[PDB]
Amino acid sequence: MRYIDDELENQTILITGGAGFVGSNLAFHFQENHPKAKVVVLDKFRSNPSSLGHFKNLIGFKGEVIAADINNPLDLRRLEKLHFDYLFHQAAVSDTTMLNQELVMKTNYQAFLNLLEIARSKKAKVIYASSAGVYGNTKAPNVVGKNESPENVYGFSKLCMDEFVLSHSNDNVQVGLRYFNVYGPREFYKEKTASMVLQLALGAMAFKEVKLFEFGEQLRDFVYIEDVIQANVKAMKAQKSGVYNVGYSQARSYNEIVSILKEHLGDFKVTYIKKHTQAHIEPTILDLDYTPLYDLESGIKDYLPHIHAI
Amino acid sequence: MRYIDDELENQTILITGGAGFVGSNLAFHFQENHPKAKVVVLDKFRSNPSSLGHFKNLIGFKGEVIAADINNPLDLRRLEKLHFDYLFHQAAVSDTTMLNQELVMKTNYQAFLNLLEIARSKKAKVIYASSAGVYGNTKAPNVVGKNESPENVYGFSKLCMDEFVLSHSNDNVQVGLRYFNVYGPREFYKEKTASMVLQLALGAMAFKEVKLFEFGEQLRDFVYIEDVIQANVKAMKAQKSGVYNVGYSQARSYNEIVSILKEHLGDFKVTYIKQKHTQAHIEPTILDLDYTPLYDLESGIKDYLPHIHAI
Amino acid sequence: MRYIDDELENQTILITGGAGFVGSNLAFHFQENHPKAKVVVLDKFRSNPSSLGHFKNLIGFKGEVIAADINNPLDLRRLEKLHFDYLFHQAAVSDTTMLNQELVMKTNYQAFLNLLEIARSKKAKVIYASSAGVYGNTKAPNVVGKNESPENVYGFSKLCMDEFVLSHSNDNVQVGLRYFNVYGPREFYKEKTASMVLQLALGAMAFKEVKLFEFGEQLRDFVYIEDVIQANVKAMKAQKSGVYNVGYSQARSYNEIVSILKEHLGDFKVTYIKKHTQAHIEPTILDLDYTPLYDLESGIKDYLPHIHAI
Amino acid sequence: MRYIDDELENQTILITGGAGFVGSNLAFHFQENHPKAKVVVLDKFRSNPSSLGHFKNLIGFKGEVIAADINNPLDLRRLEKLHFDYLFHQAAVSDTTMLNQELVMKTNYQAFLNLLEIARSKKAKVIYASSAGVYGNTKAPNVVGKNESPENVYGFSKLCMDEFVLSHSNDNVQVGLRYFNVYGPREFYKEKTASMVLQLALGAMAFKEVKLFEFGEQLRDFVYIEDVIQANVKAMKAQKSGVYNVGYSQARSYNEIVSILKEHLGDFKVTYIKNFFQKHTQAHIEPTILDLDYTPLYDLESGIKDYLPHIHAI
Amino acid sequence: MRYIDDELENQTILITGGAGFVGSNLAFHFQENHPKAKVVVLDKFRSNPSSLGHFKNLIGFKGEVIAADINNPLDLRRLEKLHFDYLFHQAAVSDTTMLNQELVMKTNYQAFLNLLEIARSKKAKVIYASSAGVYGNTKAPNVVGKNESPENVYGFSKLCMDEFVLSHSNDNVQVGLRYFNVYGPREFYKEKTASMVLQLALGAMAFKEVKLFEFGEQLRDFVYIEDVIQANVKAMKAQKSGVYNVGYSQARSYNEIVSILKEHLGDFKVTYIKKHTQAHIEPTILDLDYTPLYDLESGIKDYLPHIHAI
Ligand SMILES: NC(=O)c1ccc[n+]([C@@H]2O[C@H](COP(=O)([O-])OP(=O)(O)OC[C@H]3O[C@@H](n4cnc5c(N)ncnc54)[C@H](O)[C@@H]3O)[C@@H](O)[C@H]2O)c1
Ligand SMILES: NC(=O)c1ccc[n+]([C@@H]2O[C@H](COP(=O)([O-])OP(=O)(O)OC[C@H]3O[C@@H](n4cnc5c(N)ncnc54)[C@H](O)[C@@H]3O)[C@@H](O)[C@H]2O)c1
Ligand SMILES: NC(=O)c1ccc[n+]([C@@H]2O[C@H](COP(=O)([O-])OP(=O)(O)OC[C@H]3O[C@@H](n4cnc5c(N)ncnc54)[C@H](O)[C@@H]3O)[C@@H](O)[C@H]2O)c1
Ligand SMILES: NC(=O)c1ccc[n+]([C@@H]2O[C@H](COP(=O)([O-])OP(=O)(O)OC[C@H]3O[C@@H](n4cnc5c(N)ncnc54)[C@H](O)[C@@H]3O)[C@@H](O)[C@H]2O)c1
Ligand SMILES: NC(=O)c1ccc[n+]([C@@H]2O[C@H](COP(=O)([O-])OP(=O)(O)OC[C@H]3O[C@@H](n4cnc5c(N)ncnc54)[C@H](O)[C@@H]3O)[C@@H](O)[C@H]2O)c1
Repeated sequence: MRYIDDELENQTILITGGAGFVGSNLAFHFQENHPKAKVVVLDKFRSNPSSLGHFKNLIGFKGEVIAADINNPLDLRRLEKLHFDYLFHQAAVSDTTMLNQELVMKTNYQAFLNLLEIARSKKAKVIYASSAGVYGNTKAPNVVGKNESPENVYGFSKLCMDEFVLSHSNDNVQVGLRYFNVYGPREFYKEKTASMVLQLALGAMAFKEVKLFEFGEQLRDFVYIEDVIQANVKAMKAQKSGVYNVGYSQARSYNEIVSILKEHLGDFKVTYIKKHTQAHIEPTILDLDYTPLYDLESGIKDYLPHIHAI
Repeated sequence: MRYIDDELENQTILITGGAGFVGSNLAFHFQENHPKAKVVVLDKFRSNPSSLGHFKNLIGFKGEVIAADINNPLDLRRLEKLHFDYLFHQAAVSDTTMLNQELVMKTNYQAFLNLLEIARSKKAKVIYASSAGVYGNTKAPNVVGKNESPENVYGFSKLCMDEFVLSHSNDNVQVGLRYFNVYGPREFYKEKTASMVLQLALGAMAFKEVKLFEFGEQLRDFVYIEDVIQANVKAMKAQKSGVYNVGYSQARSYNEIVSILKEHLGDFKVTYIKQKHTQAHIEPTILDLDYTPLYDLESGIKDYLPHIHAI
Repeated sequence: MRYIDDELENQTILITGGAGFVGSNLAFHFQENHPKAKVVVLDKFRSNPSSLGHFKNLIGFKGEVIAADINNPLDLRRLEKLHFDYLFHQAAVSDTTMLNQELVMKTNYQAFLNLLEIARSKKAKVIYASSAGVYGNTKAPNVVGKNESPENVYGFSKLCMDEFVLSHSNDNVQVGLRYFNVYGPREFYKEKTASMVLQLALGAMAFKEVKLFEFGEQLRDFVYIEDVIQANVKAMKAQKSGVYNVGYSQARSYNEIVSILKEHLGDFKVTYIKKHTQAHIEPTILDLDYTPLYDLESGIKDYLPHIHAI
Repeated sequence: MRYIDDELENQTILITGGAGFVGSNLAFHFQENHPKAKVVVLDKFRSNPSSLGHFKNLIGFKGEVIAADINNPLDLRRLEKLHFDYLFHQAAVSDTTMLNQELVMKTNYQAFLNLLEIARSKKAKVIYASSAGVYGNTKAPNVVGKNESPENVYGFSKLCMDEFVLSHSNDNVQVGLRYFNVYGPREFYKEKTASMVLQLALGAMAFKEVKLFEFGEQLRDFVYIEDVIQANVKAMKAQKSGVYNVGYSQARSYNEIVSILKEHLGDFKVTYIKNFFQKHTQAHIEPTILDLDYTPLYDLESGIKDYLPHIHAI
Repeated sequence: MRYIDDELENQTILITGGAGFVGSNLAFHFQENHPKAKVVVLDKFRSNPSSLGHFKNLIGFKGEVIAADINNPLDLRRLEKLHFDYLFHQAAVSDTTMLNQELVMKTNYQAFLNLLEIARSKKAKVIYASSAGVYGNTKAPNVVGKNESPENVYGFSKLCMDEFVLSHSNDNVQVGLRYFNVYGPREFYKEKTASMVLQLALGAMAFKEVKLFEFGEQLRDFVYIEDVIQANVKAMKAQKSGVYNVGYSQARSYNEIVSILKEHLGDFKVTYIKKHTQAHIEPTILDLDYTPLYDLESGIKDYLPHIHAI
């Protein structure tokens, strides 16, 4: 479903982290909705921890690929040969093994700045993925510009990306997107770091039993992969730089998932064991015409068929 | 046997992966059939897993060699000094130890793109080896453009090669060749990844007994190394880019091998042990490259068998 | 609190080791006190030993970051793209794991010389951190120019920094600052190498018991992080190169800390187990208008609230 | 003993693998016989397998050395600063640990091509060491151009060197020399890969007993290090590229060594051992004589005789 | 004590291996005797085997340092930025762990040639350290040009240095100095490879007992560090290239040390356990005006006070 009535006729779209969850979904959206645009996906491609990209997420991709590591000078230098009109920077490190603090900064921030430089020279608009992690454990709703107190390097690295584009808001049109607990197709290969809806839904379908921490009633703003996609494409029409929250702007408990899940998968065991996010989405709507569809229900509904692929 | 009535008189032919199975066979074909052409073979040469090229496969080669690693910038930069008219890209990674996903892509795809760039600048026609692996476990017959759902990185990497040349069909004349279970001389050093005909034929000749999975009646389109060669040389007359299936277009069971094998090696034990089906849709290849495979599993096993006797 | 009535309006301030103790504190001072100045922090960012920088020390930073390793030619080359007016070189190696002698010299001295070269070309004033370690075990008070007999590589490396700027006092305005046992907020992540006031105060607050070597009456010139900050900002108005001692110029025993500590945290155990520094601060005062506030008391007082964050 | 009546007065001679057996002997020959020529020896210098070069082989060398690895771009780039008139490429890998196939090709062939390129640009004549290994187990006599079927990478790599210069016979004057079982002074440090005459003569002198495979009557064309030297110096007057066999052109059994050896060292034990397993080499030397004026002296006898005094250095 | 009545007023002196024994002593000589000259010391600085340089040997150095590895292209390339008038090449590998043959050649010879190239371009006179090791076990006296049959790589590498400068005697003024068993202050950190006078004198002062091989009456030409220094400074006035022996030209047995030692430290045990060098110094005297003072006696005498620093 087109999110902008632009043909993107002779445009070249570069998606880094294209073998990953959002990157691959995004690449497919353009493939199906703007068949005239050139979609080129770039990715390191699963190093095994570290990069959890996977060719399985690109199974029906008819565009082109670039096997590259954004930290590799040679690869970046070669990337300058490519003429692209847009850059959707989705490539980053898996929080799973985010051990070393210096390395998370290298690939999540340092590498980013370099892509910014290349995009600016090519006067290609930039749309990048930030994170709701920039807020750390602060009071919800989470508003951009307020209480961004990361609790881990990964969250901090993302904050640095934003603090940078904000400081350089006129170097080029650069739009940061802070995602909040995204779920949907193609997140399976993120392994243990795949969404809880994917986690729960799978435990239910498998062991017919599902584990969940202390009452699992903690609230997270779950945004469906489709709305995240809408955000990226809407963002490419931005005539000014900025960083926006991108969630459904409605928090839901892990229990409500289990619930909406039972309402589909029937009943299952709810074994326990012994933070609050909600996207303030106003400016996003205001600036990007963003308008999320898919609440946890519409989301879990649309996603569930794929989850059945067992 | 000439597959094109061209002399290839002052042409320089570059064959990457020339120390490997098809590359070495190909190099010899040109050597014997187009003696006027300059055949230059390039290869990393067996690193031990990884590259399974082997000088034994070039024992009677009178042309020239280039010891190089296609992933090595210095080697590639040095390769630009060479003026070649054709590039047969056969160099790739052994599915045997295809462990790391990032590395398969580096050498099978990234390295490929760079060769593409060099060939284009030198305006040298490109003929490269793809794989039937791009189809994964989909319904046979396998048609280019349909149901290409790789199941492993190796298959995917090959698909990326094709998806690229198709997107750049006018940058230069680039012809991809999707091989299906190739067998024939010089595949011995591929070790455990050598064709089943070579595997079975050897077990029979040795232990007089042969193992084989669940009834071994699964069908594979076995194409003899000679037809693969025909495909490459026919492909060098292509005036347009494209990717083609290259098999015999006739599936055969592992049992039919055992059969055609007993019909030669006499009888032997058929021990078993406890979901794919390939068959090349070859129409476009015929149509575009004048490809016409000879050698059915019988003619193939027949012609191959004498060499297999070298024990 | 402004330490100079300069607006620093369109100035760019580069702080290396900005993710560390003094660097992060310094970056915040400029942020809060000279909001018009551009504060750019650079750091390797904790490699795990080695670099003990930590994003936690930059939690409220609104300026920009540079993920870089001063020993990396590529990073340094990229750094030349940045136009900065001042360089506060705080980046150095953690004495904790200062094992290899060659490596301490590389990052503490060799890397320093290169920054000197870059700053000189950019005609940017240089203010760097030296150490009271240059004096080794010599008679106190410790006077710059006298009895600088390092006892370890780290101390020596710092000495080389000074012996160099002194030899090149006219290449650019380069000011070295020899710190003496600094304490205060944001030194927690220095782990085992964090100040004794932080060490003792934590043992007291936790185990209600505190260990301390042979009578712990050995004297150290403890200087509060705030005075160190005063020193750096005062130093940026220097019109001539030089190296200065920066302490409170008043030695205090580890017992006096325990004392001033009990006077706050109540009583606690003083278990034992079986060098003398005092900054000669005259020239510093004379040349930089340096005037330390915060004695061990005012220091421990102001610091203690933060230490309570447990 | 001069092998050419040329003074080589202001010539610079570059010998790669100069810390090795033939390279070091060669460097000494020029030192003693053409004292006006500049002899510069280049070598990696024993990495420990791999490179078995050793400073002991250059003990009386008054010329100059270049510590370099021919596979190292930086070293090769620095080598271009040197102006040399001749290049004697003796540097190669020890068959002893020739494990990895890719690596033998890198240093024995790839590295060679680059030296060829540098020599060509400097218009310096090239004389390189090939091997009788290019023939593998084929019928003797071994003739250049016929039955070159290597059995190992090392032999293949050498063949590639030749197939290349032959394809590029006019790029510069490049002369390949296929050595057959060379023996003589300065091969001791090749360890286990030192000639059988050195091996046997040492076992005899030590344990007074000598081991030897299946009857040890298999024939090898043993060429004395001195004739190899004659070949290189004669080769530097070649006005055309080419690859030549360089042996004595007369095969001898390992027993004849033991024999010529007893005739000197007195008697000793001759213990055998068993474990198709056949090879037979004999250099067809005609073209070499024809083109290089090569004329080998030293039969196994004259060879073992002249060599034996040095072997006594125990 | 000045060894040349030249002021060396605006000269820049580069000493490699400056953190080592002779290099550090040399650097101090110029510091004290030619205060007008710029003394810059370069060293890798103890990697732990390998490089046994140590900052302790530069404790009172007021000149400048360069942390560099002569085998590192980047460091050598950076070194070209420095304008120096003289190069005293003292840096080399410790015979102690001289295991790999290829590596000794790399740093002792290959790295040397590169320094030769840089010095030649800068038209800076070169004075380098060779060794009496070039003679191996040949008949004494040891004459330059005769019987140089090294027995180890280290000795050979040194020989190559000389055979090179001799072949290139007109490329620049390059003077090689073949030292013979040098002893004196600042050799302590050479550990087990420190002079026998230092070894014996320490065993005597400590365990009051001293070990010594087969009768310890083997003769070595022991030259005091001060005469070695005289040789280097006299060498910098050479107007022609050449390689010279630099010893006292008088062999002495290890027993004579024990003797001259007892004559000072009183008596001690002489426990045993089960080559001959003598520098032919004529050409050195003739060409460099070299005239050694300090026989084993004057040497042991002058050195002994320092050895007392225990
Ligand atoms: N819950 C969420 O999914 C969520 C929340 C907040 C922010 N984000 C951000 O959205 C973006 C995409 O996340 P995702 O869900 O797709 O994760 P993902 O791991 O599925 O996709 C990211 C891709 O980056 C690739 N990559 C990693 N290192 C690379 C390198 N050095 N060079 C090239 N490619 C490299 C990985 O292989 C992977 O394919 C990120 O920037 C991520 O931090 C996601
Ligand atoms: N059954 C088959 O034979 C079959 C089936 C499908 C596809 N293919 C394709 O055919 C082509 C060749 O197959 P093959 O049977 O010759 O396999 P092979 O193992 O012989 O590979 C050919 C050569 O590639 C060389 N090589 C690998 N990496 C290299 C590198 N980085 N640099 C230089 N050389 C390198 C190896 O040394 C080997 O000599 C490939 O593109 C392969 O994917 C073959
Ligand atoms: N804290 C004291 O009392 C004291 C005493 C004497 C001297 N000093 C000196 O003051 C300066 C700052 O000390 P600190 O208390 O901030 O120590 P710190 O270790 O907390 O901070 C130093 C920062 O430098 C960073 N760094 C290290 N190597 C780097 C590299 N290669 N590239 C980029 N960044 C790198 C570290 O990660 C850290 O963030 C140093 O030069 C230190 O030696 C401090
Ligand atoms: N019987 C024989 O001795 C025989 C027979 C046939 C061919 N050959 C050939 O003769 C030539 C010399 O043989 P050799 O007897 O001197 O053996 P050798 O062991 O002495 O090897 C010669 C030298 O090559 C040097 N070298 C190896 N790799 C190097 C590198 N990367 N860079 C620089 N130097 C390197 C070795 O260190 C050694 O000094 C070769 O080309 C060899 O293959 C010898
Ligand atoms: N001291 C003696 O008895 C004696 C005798 C004969 C020759 N020599 C020669 O005199 C010179 C100095 O000897 P020394 O007694 O001072 O030994 P030393 O080890 O004290 O001095 C050598 C210096 O070279 C430095 N160095 C080593 N490798 C380096 C590298 N890669 N880059 C930069 N610096 C490096 C070491 O750190 C050390 O500081 C040498 O050339 C040595 O071989 C000394």
